[PDB]
Amino acid sequence: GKPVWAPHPTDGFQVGNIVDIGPDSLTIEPLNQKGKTFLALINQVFPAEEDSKKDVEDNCSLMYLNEATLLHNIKVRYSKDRIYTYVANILIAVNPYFDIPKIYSSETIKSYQGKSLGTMPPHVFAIADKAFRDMKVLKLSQSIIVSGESGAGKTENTKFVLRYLTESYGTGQDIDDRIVEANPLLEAFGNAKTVRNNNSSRFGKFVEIHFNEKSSVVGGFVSHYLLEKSRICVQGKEERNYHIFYRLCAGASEDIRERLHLSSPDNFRYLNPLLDDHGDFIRMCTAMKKIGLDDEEKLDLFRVVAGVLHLGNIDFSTQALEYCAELLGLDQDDLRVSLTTRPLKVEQANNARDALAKTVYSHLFDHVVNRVNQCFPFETSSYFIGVLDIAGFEYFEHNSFEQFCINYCNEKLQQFFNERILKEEQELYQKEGLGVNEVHYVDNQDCIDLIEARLVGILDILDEENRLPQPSDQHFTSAVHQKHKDHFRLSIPRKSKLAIHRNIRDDEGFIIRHFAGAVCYETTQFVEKNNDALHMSLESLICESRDKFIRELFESFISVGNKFKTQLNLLLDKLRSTGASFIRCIKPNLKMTSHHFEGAQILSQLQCSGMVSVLDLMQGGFPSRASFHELYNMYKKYMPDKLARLDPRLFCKALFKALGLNEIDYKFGLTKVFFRPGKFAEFDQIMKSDPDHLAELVKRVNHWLICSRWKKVQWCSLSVIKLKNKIKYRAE
Amino acid sequence: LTEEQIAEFKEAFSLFDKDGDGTITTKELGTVMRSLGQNPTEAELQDMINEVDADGNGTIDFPEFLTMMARDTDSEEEIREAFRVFDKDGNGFISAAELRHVMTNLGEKLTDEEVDEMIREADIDGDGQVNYEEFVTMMTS
Ligand SMILES: Nc1ncnc2c1ncn2[C@@H]1O[C@H](COP(=O)(O)OP(=O)(O)O)[C@@H](O)[C@H]1O
Ligand code: BEF
Ligand SMILES: [Ca+2]
Ligand SMILES: [Ca+2]
Ligand SMILES: [Ca+2]
Ligand SMILES: [Ca+2]
Ligand SMILES: [Mg+2]
Repeated sequence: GKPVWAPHPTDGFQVGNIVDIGPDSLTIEPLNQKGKTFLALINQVFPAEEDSKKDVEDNCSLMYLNEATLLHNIKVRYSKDRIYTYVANILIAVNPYFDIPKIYSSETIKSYQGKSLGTMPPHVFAIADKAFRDMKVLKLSQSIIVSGESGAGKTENTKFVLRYLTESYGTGQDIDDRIVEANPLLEAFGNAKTVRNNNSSRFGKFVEIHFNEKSSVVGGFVSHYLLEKSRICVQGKEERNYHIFYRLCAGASEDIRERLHLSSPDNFRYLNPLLDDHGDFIRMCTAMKKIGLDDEEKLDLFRVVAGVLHLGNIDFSTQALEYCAELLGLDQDDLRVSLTTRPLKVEQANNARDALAKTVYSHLFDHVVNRVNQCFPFETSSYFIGVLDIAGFEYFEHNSFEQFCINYCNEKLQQFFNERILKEEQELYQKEGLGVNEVHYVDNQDCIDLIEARLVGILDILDEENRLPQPSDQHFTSAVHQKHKDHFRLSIPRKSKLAIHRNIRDDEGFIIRHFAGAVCYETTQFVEKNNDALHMSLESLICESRDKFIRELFESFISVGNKFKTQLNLLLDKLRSTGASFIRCIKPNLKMTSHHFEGAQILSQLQCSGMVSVLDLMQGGFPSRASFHELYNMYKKYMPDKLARLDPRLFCKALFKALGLNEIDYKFGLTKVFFRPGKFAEFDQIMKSDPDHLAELVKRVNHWLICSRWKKVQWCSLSVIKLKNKIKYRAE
Repeated sequence: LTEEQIAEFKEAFSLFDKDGDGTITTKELGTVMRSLGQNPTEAELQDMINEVDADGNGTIDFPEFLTMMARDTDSEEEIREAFRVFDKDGNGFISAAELRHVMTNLGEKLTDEEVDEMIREADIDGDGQVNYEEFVTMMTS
């Protein structure tokens, strides 16, 4: 009879009524449209909150915690510029795509210092504060793992964390400025305008702030992963190359422009709004001469950038080869031969130029990150706080090697996330007196092993192919299908339900059943994309450069996949030694606009980010929980002022004495009330029933209440006396 | 300590642990002791903390709070002294005004009627005041 949530193709869920019950599916009539009718599987239909106008700060305060009520609550808050909501210790952040007034002010930063989660409105600042507090008290390094798709808000929220910790627990002083200027400088070289994000991160990062024993800031360290190489030479219709190329052209002095032979972006093959290339150059120069970069090193960077540009202009022109060989300190005739001889065909000479471009640029990005690390170095430290900022699972119409690497990353990250949420829920139950929590997740180690296992994993199988006399994308794909013919997570593309995937032949791709759903990989270019070693003739050329700087960027097969496996395993080593918090970032629409909530898109992200698996781990024997403080705040308006004058703890014992609620259905914990399935909804309805009947229930519990108030203060005075004597007893 | 006695100390502990997470520091410990007419120094508090603060962070849970409390004629001497914390002018009776003073010192909010109500319910003889034996009887309920 009560309305329920049921699927909707564009909103995710809609309000409706169950009009018929079958063996597998329910029949739903939408509230909006009488006579309209549709089917939904029984596991796709959810109870709704009775009050559709309210919002809670922690989704655990919902009568029913499920994907549909979560979506609705987040929507309600979003419409009111409350972009932050909790799921217990997890923070969900919805990108508003505009600047909300007070939320990020230095005054707001102060108001969060020292506060526990839930004593202030939900905020990224509260997560950063909990990290510091747990570091100080538990003597343990901390990590904050921030995920979401491109344009969701990972980078911005990471920067909010770093600003918060720096203004709150920083030194003075001077390392502080450098920590918040590190990110903005890496972005010039690693970020690019994309169809999904004008300021897209084309690399992953882990940013550590290190502390001493006294938990004062002593330094920082930045790790970087998976820089996108293809973007250096070619880019999609509506996209740009890395910001640096466009900022350098726009804002360089007549002097720099002269030395580097710089023109408008339209003159360079590698480069051909709300994008202030001119102003961003100024800000980049501010940040450069603040982490201690001198004009000499600054121009060394610009030269290499410019040299990559003029290398791109060589078609298979004369002035391009001249300018290129000058800035990279090469012999014009040595560059010509290496770019044109094994004689090479048109396509093969295009490949050699592009390979040098990418290797030079990549090695330049490595230098930049190492240079930022040299600006806040440290002899030794006691602890760190690390923020991880890397792309989550995301839909792509074509999945290649780049996608394969990031999806693999997210399998291991989601495994960490499952392990940590399970541990919190188990820790909660025993601490509060509930005994054993019997919840579990399905492990994804088998999918992890399919990719990364030694000898038999896809990564090692790929390396084997790179080492053959005649390497082949199709030989590689068959080897995978042959080795893993009957693995549960792998399939052949022609089993797909999508016709486009079925036209992909067996040796042209494979399907992997990832955590977040099936992905069809097209394997063309896998072998090429797995090797980032420059050919020996091109490697020798650039090594014997007349520029010291160019030689030091470099001071045959190098596996891209296994390099990343090594990096990821070290990152997980670190993360496993820390206490972890999780921020889940959400992109509300595909248009970069505010106040525009796309339900089905958001719902899909809530699934790819692991929030659905999380909710299952929170449906233990007692799927509802609220602290005495929040029940007090929620329900005191309904009780007589007598009761409202307690004392959230005694208020709650009073309430459950007067309502006489079964000790099985309602568990009074150490800091929380835990409700059996549906019981919080029952409690809520009782609280909202006849006010007078409720008044009479209090009245009947009066004597016990008075005695309890007496005993609380009598035993407390005894306590103080007992403690006073202990001071004397230990003094004599 | 008996089963009954441990439950009464837990509720008393909630006056120390106002924010309700199960955790005490030196700040809480001091505030409550003073509000009941006691002035322990910084070092005295820190010195007593050490007894059951294994991990050097300055925090304390309830069961540790009980052992921090543990030390023949001494028992009754402590209940007599607890009574005199309430009975400020030492005339042998706890008045409404004296209860309110204690109550409000410990951060409790209630009306003056509610104070009178607490007196009336503890008042066995019906003289409108609470003597020592009525105080003890209530503590033991
Ligand atoms: N909390 C926020 N407040 C204001 N703008 C935001 C916020 N989060 C994201 N944005 C906007 O969205 C853009 C994309 O966000 P970004 O943090 O780069 O996403 P991601 O790193 O996940 O790709 C930003 O450049 C900024 O304009
Ligand atoms: F476009 Be984002 F930095 F994932
Ligand atoms: Ca506390
Ligand atoms: Ca301790
Ligand atoms: Ca008196
Ligand atoms: Ca009396
Ligand atoms: Mg980013």
